[PDB]
Amino acid sequence: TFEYGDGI
Amino acid sequence: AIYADNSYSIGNTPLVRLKHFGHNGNVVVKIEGRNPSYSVKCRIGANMVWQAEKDGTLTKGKEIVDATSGNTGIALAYVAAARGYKITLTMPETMSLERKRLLCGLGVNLVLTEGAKGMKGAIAKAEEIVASDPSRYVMLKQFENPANPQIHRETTGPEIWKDTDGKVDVVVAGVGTGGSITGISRAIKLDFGKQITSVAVEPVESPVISQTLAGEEVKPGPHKIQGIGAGFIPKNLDLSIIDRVETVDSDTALATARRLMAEEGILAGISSGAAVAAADRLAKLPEFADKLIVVILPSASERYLSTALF
Ligand SMILES: CC(=O)OC[C@H](N)C(=O)O
Repeated sequence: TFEYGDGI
Repeated sequence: AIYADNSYSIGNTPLVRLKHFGHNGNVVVKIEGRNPSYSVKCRIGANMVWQAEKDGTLTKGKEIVDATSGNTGIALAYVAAARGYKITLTMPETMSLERKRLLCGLGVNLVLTEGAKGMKGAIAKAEEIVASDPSRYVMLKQFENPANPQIHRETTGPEIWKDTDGKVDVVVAGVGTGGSITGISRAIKLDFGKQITSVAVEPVESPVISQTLAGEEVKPGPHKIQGIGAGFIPKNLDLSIIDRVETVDSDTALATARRLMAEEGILAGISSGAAVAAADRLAKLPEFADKLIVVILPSASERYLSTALF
């Protein structure tokens, strides 16, 4: 999963 | 003709009409998977480097540094490889594993950390590596670098306008850095002068844009939609040109991607699924029933084999 800027 | 290097081959991606979404083909998709490193990030990966070169901030002997964690890393990697720059990318572990797999093959210096396995630790580490002869490391900062929406304003937008013969009524795009919808909206609204509907898409699990605009408590959260939902309002998102915000859930996004594959024969990613879901919801409103909706498909499903997509 992703949050504060992850996976961009 | 012939491009000097791969970075010059960015863009010019096709528009494909959907048959199982929208209302009588009012939904068309721009397949950004058809790019040199097979995502929308190729454009900004190229242009940020080019601009840093023109500003003199990027020179021979200086090393590239950023955080990305996603496709921006791959784009920057291929551009750095093509134009002769050493590059260090910061990220904990590890989603997704193909993201992690390509970067090593492209010869980027992967510095692996773990705050709680997060971009806080990654960005902190990036800042730290920069703080070591800062005239040797250059951070491109995709979340605030104006070259990011600039390239979208100069290529993606004009491509949409050109290919729709100025008939585009709505642009639907998920928001990660905000660069895509910002650049595109600026191009079509300001440079071409057509009053379209710019639609930002975000995960319902982390709807910080909706919460902000509604003046409610901003509560970011975890989600499975790779590429968007940064959990904050990035500087490269121009709220001023955002006409509408749509929220999509992870499950529906995933299912929509699978549907694109099985029903449209389109190898699209998770965020592509989200964008298409939102666009379909808009498309089946009478208000947009007779309007041309253009939907950005950022990446390709083959970059998600390790994920819950398959
Ligand atoms: C846990 C942490 O540092 O938050 C950052 C977040 N997990 C990310 O990488 O987007």
